[PDB]
Amino acid sequence: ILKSLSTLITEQRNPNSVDIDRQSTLEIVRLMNEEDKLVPLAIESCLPQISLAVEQIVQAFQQGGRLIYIGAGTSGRLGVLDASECPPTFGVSTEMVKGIIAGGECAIRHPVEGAEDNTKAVLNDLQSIHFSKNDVLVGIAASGRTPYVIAGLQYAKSLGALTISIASNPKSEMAEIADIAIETIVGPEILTGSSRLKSGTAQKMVLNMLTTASMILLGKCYENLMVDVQASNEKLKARAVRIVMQATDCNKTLAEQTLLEADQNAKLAIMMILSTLSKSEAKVLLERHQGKLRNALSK
Amino acid sequence: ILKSLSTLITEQRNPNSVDIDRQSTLEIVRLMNEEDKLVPLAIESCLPQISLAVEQIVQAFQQGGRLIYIGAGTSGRLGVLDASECPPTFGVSTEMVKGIIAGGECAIRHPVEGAEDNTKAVLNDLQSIHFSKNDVLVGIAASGRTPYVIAGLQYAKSLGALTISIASNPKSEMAEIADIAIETIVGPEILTGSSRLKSGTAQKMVLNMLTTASMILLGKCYENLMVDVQASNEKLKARAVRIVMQATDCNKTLAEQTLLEADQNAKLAIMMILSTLSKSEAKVLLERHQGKLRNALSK
Repeated sequence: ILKSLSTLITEQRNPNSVDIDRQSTLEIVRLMNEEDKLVPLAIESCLPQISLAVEQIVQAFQQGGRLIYIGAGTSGRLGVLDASECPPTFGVSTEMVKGIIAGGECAIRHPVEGAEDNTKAVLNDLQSIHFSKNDVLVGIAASGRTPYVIAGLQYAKSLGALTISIASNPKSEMAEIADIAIETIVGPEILTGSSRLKSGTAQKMVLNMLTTASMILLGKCYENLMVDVQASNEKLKARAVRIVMQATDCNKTLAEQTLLEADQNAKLAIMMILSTLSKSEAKVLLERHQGKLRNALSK
Repeated sequence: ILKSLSTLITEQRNPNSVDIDRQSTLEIVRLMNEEDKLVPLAIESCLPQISLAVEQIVQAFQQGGRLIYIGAGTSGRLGVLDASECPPTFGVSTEMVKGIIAGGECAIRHPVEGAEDNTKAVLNDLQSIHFSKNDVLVGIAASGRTPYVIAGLQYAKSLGALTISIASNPKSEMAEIADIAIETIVGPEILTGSSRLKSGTAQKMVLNMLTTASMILLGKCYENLMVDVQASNEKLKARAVRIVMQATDCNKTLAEQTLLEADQNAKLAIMMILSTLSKSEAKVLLERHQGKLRNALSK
């Protein structure tokens, strides 16, 4: 059934924490923090595989496929949490990046019995979203041995889809199945086996990179500006006008006056501000260039 | 109108990423990695305020109070994330830690028009759970000025509950309304305003400290072993045996039978074995020392 968690870094005891139940309020947090320092280092070793991951996702994005995340508990929850930010940040379809967690919606707030052992359930979760060859499955689990995720990668592989694993123990079985193996080696957790801590931080960090970088490549932003933001509150309604001014050194309320001379679409707005085109002509420029403001602005 | 935005760091541009969209794919994720490196260092400056908050929270817990997180968007989902792992890790009640997100549950997967700007609702939400003065309120917002969170903090103060603010801008209204202000200064985000990144990472590490430190101080572990684990899947089940053996040096066979007897309670099982008592007497001697496995046994 298991009995060889012994060989896994993720089940291993951290030396500098053996008397953590004895240490002080400040000793404990300092330690955790000292341990958190290791997380960005371990992402750093992983960057070239991460780069390649991104570039192949753009490719898929471009053939019309989707970025699909799978994971149990924390890993699952973090997949939904990256997928959730992509529309209001980048302006894309809510379907473009979907996070799937074992146990369905209830698993978001609380664990499900054996949800991570349910090899049949993943096959239904993936079938229900019409998972296809054009898609990319990113399988996520610190141990690299979660049956749910393992079976998920397999079906994906069997449909000829691009597969990526994100695990914390090297040479894992998820790593063997997948096409790109991302290996977050963070060392033993402060609490032995608590992958919610370091490993779930690494996982957030990669996911973030995966969506942020691909979206950049698709011209879903201009310079370092969030030109495709959905402004759905006061802060972003303001950042909107702020962003039009930042791109085009514009006086002032022309920034406002172009925003609703379309809709709050900073990208369109600055396009018809810089290129001095009509709203409809600014648009069709952008359409021919897949929304890449730098290309449509020419040169 | 509400800008104001020029002031805040969270809204500033990151000079190290002006031509990020005209950069190599290896170059983008490496930029990100570099910025991620800055995040644990930011947490390091919050170590005294963070330890301050832990102690205070250990007390409300000991007074039968609850830890309660609030936020909209990414901060909200992180709050749900942190709380969701406390029951399965530390064996406590689903009520001891609760994440509440603006927009409510419908916000768990996607944004909700202007939910972060709601003065009411935060009232409603904080009454459906009957938030009392014994309860602790943690307001999370990178900007430091989100309406929902401020309103939430005001209602908790003008009530006498302990209040904690986590934010990424110095001298934030939230930080002033609050007793303990934790201020995670993480600098400009590579994508201007995409606080789902460093600030989101910084907020995950703070919340992980608050809960993981607390539960250690309250006895939810022995040494660095995760006793109080709930065996949900085949992995944690095997790990339960691993805990009893690492703590007693007692061979696979006995540990199993003991756990089978102690209903998969590793803390009880560890107690029955080394103190050679029964489940009845181990269970009572343990509450005599408040489930602190190192007092009960020894002392």
